[PDB]
Amino acid sequence: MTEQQWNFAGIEAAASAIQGNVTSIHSLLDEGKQSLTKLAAAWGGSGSEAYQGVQQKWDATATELNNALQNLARTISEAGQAMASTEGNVTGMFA
Amino acid sequence: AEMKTDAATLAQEAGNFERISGDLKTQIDQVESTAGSLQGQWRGAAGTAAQAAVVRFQEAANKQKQELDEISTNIRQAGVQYSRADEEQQQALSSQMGF
Repeated sequence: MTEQQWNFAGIEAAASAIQGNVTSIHSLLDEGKQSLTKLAAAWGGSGSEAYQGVQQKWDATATELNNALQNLARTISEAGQAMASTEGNVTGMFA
Repeated sequence: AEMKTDAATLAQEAGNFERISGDLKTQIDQVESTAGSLQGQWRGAAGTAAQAAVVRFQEAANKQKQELDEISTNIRQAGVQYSRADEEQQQALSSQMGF
């Protein structure tokens, strides 16, 4: 209360939130990716370099945020997984 | 197949996309915020490991947020600005929409 900087009941579930949020983007991307080709026409055809630059640009930042999410949840999830468990038992050491 | 780029099809895909973009952004923001609690609690390694992962992801969040809107708008520029324009029967109930 004194500081909402990070509530125990928050940072605790925070990780769990990252996981769900991680997968969310995992699928979301797959969801939008479908609209990419379906919207490709919006770029004036799907066989146009235009839509192409969008595809790569999509997958670009995509995997970028997807990976960052994984690597993030990889060290975050441990919050209530390892971090909580005990020191030295964090992914850092434990495979 | 129904159409190629027909504003009808695009709108059909765009409208479905906007949701993905929004949600995607919603989830991203969720992490960006949630991570706040993480970076606010760590004990070496897990700290920089995460804190960093938060930086990379964060900086990437924007990158995505950009390609999200840009793409979400790319449809608008495609010529998709009239699809759900079915307010024909709107003013109808509207009249009976009050007391």
